[PDB]
Amino acid sequence: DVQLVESGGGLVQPGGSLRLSCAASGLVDSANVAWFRQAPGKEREFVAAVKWRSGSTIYADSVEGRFTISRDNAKSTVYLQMNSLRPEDTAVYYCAANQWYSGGYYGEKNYDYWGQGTLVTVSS
Amino acid sequence: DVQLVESGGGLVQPGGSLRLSCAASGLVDSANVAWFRQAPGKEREFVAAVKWRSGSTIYADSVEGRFTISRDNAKSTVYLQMNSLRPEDTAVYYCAANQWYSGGYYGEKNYDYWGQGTLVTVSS
Amino acid sequence: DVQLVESGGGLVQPGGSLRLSCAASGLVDSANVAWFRQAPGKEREFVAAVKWRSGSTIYADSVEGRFTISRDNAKSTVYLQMNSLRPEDTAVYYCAANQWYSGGYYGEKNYDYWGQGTLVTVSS
Amino acid sequence: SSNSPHVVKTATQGEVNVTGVIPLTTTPTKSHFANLKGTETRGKLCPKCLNCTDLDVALGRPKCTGKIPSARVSILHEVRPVTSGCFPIMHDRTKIRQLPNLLRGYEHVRLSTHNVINAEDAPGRPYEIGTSGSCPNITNGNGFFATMAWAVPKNKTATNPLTIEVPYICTEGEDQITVWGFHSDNETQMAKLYGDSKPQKFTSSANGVTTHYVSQIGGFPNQTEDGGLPQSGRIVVDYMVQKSGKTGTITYQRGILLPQKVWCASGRSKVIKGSLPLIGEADCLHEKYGGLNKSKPYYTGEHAKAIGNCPIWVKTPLKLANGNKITKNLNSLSELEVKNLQRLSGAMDELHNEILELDEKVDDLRADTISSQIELAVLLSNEGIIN
Amino acid sequence: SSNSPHVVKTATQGEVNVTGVIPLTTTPTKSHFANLKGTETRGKLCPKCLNCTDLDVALGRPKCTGKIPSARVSILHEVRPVTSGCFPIMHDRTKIRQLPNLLRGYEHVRLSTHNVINAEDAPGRPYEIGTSGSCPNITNGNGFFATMAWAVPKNKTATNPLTIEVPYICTEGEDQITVWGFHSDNETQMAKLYGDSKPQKFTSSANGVTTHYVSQIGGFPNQTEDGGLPQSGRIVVDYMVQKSGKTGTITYQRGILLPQKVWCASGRSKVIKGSLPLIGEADCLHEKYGGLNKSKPYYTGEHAKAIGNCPIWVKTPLKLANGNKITKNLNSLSELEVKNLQRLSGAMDELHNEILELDEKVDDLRADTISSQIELAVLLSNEGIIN
Amino acid sequence: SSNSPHVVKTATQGEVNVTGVIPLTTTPTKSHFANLKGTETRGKLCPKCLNCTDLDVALGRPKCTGKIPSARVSILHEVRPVTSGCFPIMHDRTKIRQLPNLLRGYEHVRLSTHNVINAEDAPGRPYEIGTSGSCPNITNGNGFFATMAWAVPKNKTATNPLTIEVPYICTEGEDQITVWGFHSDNETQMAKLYGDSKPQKFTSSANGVTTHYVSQIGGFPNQTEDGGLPQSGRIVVDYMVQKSGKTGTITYQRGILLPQKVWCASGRSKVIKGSLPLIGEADCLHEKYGGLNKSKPYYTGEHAKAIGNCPIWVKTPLKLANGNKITKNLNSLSELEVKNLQRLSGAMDELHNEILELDEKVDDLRADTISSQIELAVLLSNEGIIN
Ligand SMILES: *[C@@H]1O[C@H](CO)[C@@H](O)[C@H](O)[C@H]1NC(C)=O
Ligand SMILES: *[C@@H]1O[C@H](CO)[C@@H](O)[C@H](O)[C@H]1NC(C)=O
Ligand SMILES: *[C@@H]1O[C@H](CO)[C@@H](O)[C@H](O)[C@H]1NC(C)=O
Ligand SMILES: *[C@@H]1O[C@H](CO)[C@@H](O)[C@H](O)[C@H]1NC(C)=O
Ligand SMILES: *[C@@H]1O[C@H](CO)[C@@H](O)[C@H](O)[C@H]1NC(C)=O
Ligand SMILES: *[C@@H]1O[C@H](CO)[C@@H](O)[C@H](O)[C@H]1NC(C)=O
Repeated sequence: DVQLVESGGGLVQPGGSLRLSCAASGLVDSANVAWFRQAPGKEREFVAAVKWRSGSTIYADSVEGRFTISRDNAKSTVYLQMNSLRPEDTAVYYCAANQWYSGGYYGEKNYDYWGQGTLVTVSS
Repeated sequence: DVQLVESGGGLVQPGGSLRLSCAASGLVDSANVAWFRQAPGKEREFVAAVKWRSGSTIYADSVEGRFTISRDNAKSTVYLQMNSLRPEDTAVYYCAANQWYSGGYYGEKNYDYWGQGTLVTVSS
Repeated sequence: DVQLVESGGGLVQPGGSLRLSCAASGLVDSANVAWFRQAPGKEREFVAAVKWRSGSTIYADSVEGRFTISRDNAKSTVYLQMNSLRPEDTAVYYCAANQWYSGGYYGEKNYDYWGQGTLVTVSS
Repeated sequence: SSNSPHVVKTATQGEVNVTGVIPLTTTPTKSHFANLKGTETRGKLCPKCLNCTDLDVALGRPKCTGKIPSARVSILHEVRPVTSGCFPIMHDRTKIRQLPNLLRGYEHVRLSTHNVINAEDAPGRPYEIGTSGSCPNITNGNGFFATMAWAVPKNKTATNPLTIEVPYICTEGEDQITVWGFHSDNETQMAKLYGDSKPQKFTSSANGVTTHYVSQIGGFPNQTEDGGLPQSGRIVVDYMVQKSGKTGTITYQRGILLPQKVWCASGRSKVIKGSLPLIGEADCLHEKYGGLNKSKPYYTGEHAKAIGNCPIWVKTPLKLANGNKITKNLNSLSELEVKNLQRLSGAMDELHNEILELDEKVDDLRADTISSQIELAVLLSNEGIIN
Repeated sequence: SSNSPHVVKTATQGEVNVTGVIPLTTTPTKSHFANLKGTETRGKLCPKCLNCTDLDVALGRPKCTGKIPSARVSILHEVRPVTSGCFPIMHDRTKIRQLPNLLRGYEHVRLSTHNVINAEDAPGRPYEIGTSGSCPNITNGNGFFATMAWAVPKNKTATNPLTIEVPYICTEGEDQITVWGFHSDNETQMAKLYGDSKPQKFTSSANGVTTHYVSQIGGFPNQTEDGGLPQSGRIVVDYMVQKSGKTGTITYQRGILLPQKVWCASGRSKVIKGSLPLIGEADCLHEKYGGLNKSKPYYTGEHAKAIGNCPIWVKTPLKLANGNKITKNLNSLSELEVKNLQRLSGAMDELHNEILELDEKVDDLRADTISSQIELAVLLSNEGIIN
Repeated sequence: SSNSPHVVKTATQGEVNVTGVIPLTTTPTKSHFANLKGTETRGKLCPKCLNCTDLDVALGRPKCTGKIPSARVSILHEVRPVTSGCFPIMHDRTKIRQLPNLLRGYEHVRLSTHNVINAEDAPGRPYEIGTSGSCPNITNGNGFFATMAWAVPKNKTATNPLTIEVPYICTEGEDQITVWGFHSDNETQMAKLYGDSKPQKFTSSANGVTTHYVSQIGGFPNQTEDGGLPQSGRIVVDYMVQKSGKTGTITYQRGILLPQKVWCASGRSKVIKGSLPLIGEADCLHEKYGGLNKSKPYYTGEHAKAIGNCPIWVKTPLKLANGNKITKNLNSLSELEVKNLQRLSGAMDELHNEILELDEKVDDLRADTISSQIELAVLLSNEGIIN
């Protein structure tokens, strides 16, 4: 099994910046890690994904040119850098991973290991 | 449902020309229309087909360089121009169509809507 | 049915050369012919294969650069030329063939017609 | 070309920066289901049959028998359909709940006009056709399902198993579905109605498929999905399908609901599962994204079954290099043709699970293969555009 | 190149005019079926067995028992095979009609030389093996099928269900098919033969597959596909397949046709359906175009299953640009290699319909995928030729 | 480039001489099976249950009941698993041998803590739960399987068939497997125990799947796979699976082993067949090559199912032209991504043969398709490198 812990949440004014972190232990050279978010009253939606080996990035249209994902296998952590936040981004973010390549990069059934969650709130 | 009516049949000497017509109402931007013919004592054989949207033409080997197919979505009709008819072309022609792409362009199972029929006779 | 007979076996010192032969009668223009070998106490392993029509050669890694395969449809025989033999090559070789292309070129299930076998011994 | 914030992939040179791209992918959003444009879409089995479900129509409810219009594309909404209320039925002891979904897969569905069996001449006669006022006919009164005949013997004795043959009673090329069952009650009531108080054994054979059933006498489960009337007994209902020209055999004992009007159907209807009601019009019907209108050749998201003028699923956001050659390559990629994928229309969720699992496996493998082919085509196209 | 009435498609530049093409497609024409060149093709099950069909050989008719030659490629001609005349059989009440098609899928098929069960020592003894002169043996006289033993008790009483175990009686690695059945007549005759006038119940288990049967006493359907002799009763015949080292169990009552000589077979034979007789020689056997001789790498028409040196289906008329580079990649397109498609050889038309539907679905999907790959290859090739 | 003993294929120019290649294929060697790196691999069902097999755990042997850890990847080692000794069982008369392989396919497997049926209140009461000292519990004494209750009536009379309903007794979304059976002995012993000496008839229905069984009285086969104790009788054991929220029905007579603690499981576990013990660590688990460590993107040999960080099968030894462009597309070819293949996890070898044959056909067709795609990609890559 692997451990996923998320840190870096808080409250930020709309127009600033924020960075999330996720520490994963036990990943192999074929793993994939992704970020999710769940607005209140809605289901989790794909945000971004990066490959643990080569570092190929997949970013969803809603959050592109603004979000970015990267990993550092030396420190065994994956980051999510946020720029130009808007009040529609307030949700609970999650860290997900799987050992080997699955049917697709989108959806919840493709990823197997799930993190507890962090709270991000945007307000003026 | 769509309606297919064929007109323009008759008797023509061998070596002349003839044009068929077929009016289709209710076709969508992904439909396909084809022409058939059935000689007496034989089964229907593919003659031609054209794309209702892009206008790509598929001609059977027996009819190439002599037949041609075209459509006019402004008038909602599809034509079949015949050149250099020979006494082996005497048959009953049919107009067929389907709503979306199917397994193949040849055969009767792929097409769903069937026109009533027209009689073409070639003799000296 | 086709007939496969192998000839040319014997004893050779390590560092010499040897050529095998296999006469096949009844092959069609889509057949495949391959050579095998079985060391004492082991299972048969792929050695080489050639196309009966085009003459495309497939060699296993242990036998490359040194072995070579060729066919002569005029004489209806297939040859196996051996160069720089080593004492690990001592085994019982076989001639195999099938009529049409099967799932793969490696293994015994793909080939259907089996030759009786020949004995090759390498010693100083 | 020169430095720019837009990057594209190539088959040979890999990542390359270009001054502008043409997106080819879009992530749809879940929406309601709409009528398919250009095709009559089947929702409810009998839309003009009011206050009736699909199982009520399939079993032949007295007050909502009607013509079933033909349809090429159909929608499955109830994985476990329910009745709207007639004589109580043990729904879970047989495969009867999947009969409406089986009829849903046939393009032309109709009910026979003549009885395939004369119930008064069946073995075990003399019979009187009993009836109950649980579900009434057009004029308030006792009735029963149109596809069965509750045969109550006039002579009240126990009988050995009896055999009857079900002939093919409609046009060739139309698979015939025969609906039958049996009735059970408690001890004294069966002793008064049929003359015996022991469980009865039933079986039926068709195309080599054989089932066996034994009735229950005593404590019954609470009535469910019925018009509320205190009934001490309840019935078990099954069905058997016969192909073209093939007859069927039924063995039975006291308390048989003999078939009267069978369904025989022909054609093939594209079945995709979803939810009611159908609101509006849509170019494509996606099994998870609802009614979608095609706007771009490809889409990214959760791959599933679709029917109609649908885009093709891909796994990553593809882009086309920009900045007449570009226009020529855009139509070529937009004009690729891939056939769509639907349910087997003959494999039931309750009965055939391994076949459905293999079907979804094949679906995923095809999705991956087509996605890889599309990605290769896009790399070739934009590599040609750059050069 | 320059202006010309010949056009060729390209992967990048699309349509372009070329001064000559090399066609790669041809539409075949339905023809008779021919023997496959280089392979012994199985038509009739026993060609040297005269005046007997496949169902006559499978059941072991007295006057046409013979050796079944081995074959790698086989032809299916009768979807519903019939008998040429012996004791009347209720064909449609079981799955017996598909036994010849099941044996058709095995490369090596042979009949056992020893009885797998000693009929005189079976439970319910003493037995006397009755026989009827409906189908006679080599010398005109009473006979019966070689795979059964009609056991008529010497003591005429009713019996409770009895159990017998069918052992594995041939070489390991060969699936064994056991053929058995039961016999029924009208009331007085069955009372005189067996001592009871009530229907008898039969069942059998093998590899977890269980069937149940109840006999009929009284009105019988008219005799069909039998040597015309007035018979007041008839028999029901079934079969079970046992894998390697697995035994089978049979429960029975009065009127049992105990198995004597079972079929056990090994190997795999490619099965494609068609029509008899086989006339001539052909490189490829197409399921709809008959015996075809390969002349060009690709063909256009109705795609179906094929065995042998066959071309590969495409959806559109492909052309190769012309006018050593052209010859260099002409063989490369001609040397593309694709595996063939055949029937499952274990899925029966009558019994397994959903699996066959999934098989046709995956066949269509593979046809489309291979056609797309071939079209892409041709566009790449002629684009390279033009440049 | 110039003359050299290294040749590479191209999509357009065909064969060409290059001054060096980078091999991309390697033929592996059959090796033992190792634990999958990064994933907990399931070998034995209960590793901490000593002196017990998978069937012993599945049937609930008295001295080796324990918690079954959850696993994502599992290994199948016994195609026909055996027992390590308790009351003798007729293993081949039902489908019981495949129950451990069925539980192997579920990620989370656990045993219920409460009895789903109160055995003393079942129809036919009063019952006394008999037991035999063939397989003992923690303290040396009489015991029985934890998933059954051998109900011996206190009143010794024959009975008509009785009905009991098996409710859903665990969390929703977990398929529930109910294990039951019946017991038989010889004539005098059954007359002393149950009061009747006639064979008893049993049946069970669940999700439309129905089975029928008749007991045997008399000569029994020799005891096998049991703790050696001279016992004149033996039991038949079966199981039925119920989906979410669906109950089951069982009809029975004297000598019923009523279910007590059912298995209900959830999730999906990747199942691949192999051999024990698991020795060491391996990146990939190949069904025929054992535990393999990935070293090159592609491999040549006998294609089969694999789980993990595995290479992709190709039919011919591919080579990449050599002598930053070469490195640029070396990673691109190494970064191709294909979904892996496993067993259906619900299709049993003994029961579902046609489905498995279709599965292997689909696997072979996909192998060929991906091999062709990879070859085309390699030709495009090295053609670009040469130019
Ligand atoms: C309706 O049911 C009543 C009940 O007795 C019966 O008398 C009447 O004939 C039925 N009418 C129709 C049209 O079925
Ligand atoms: C059986 O059903 C009848 C039908 O009304 C009911 O009156 C009776 O109470 C039930 N029970 C018994 C034991 O008769
Ligand atoms: C043929 O049948 C007759 C019928 O009585 C029998 O006497 C004879 O032995 C049989 N011969 C063979 C060779 O089966
Ligand atoms: C029963 O079969 C026998 C056989 O010949 C026949 O004579 C008789 O008429 C049949 N019917 C009855 C009622 O016995
Ligand atoms: C073990 O079996 C004996 C047999 O009589 C019984 O008395 C005892 O209660 C059982 N103990 C447990 C823990 O099952
Ligand atoms: C039946 O089983 C009992 C159990 O011990 C045994 O003693 C007896 O010999 C067996 N046979 C008979 C005919 O009772």
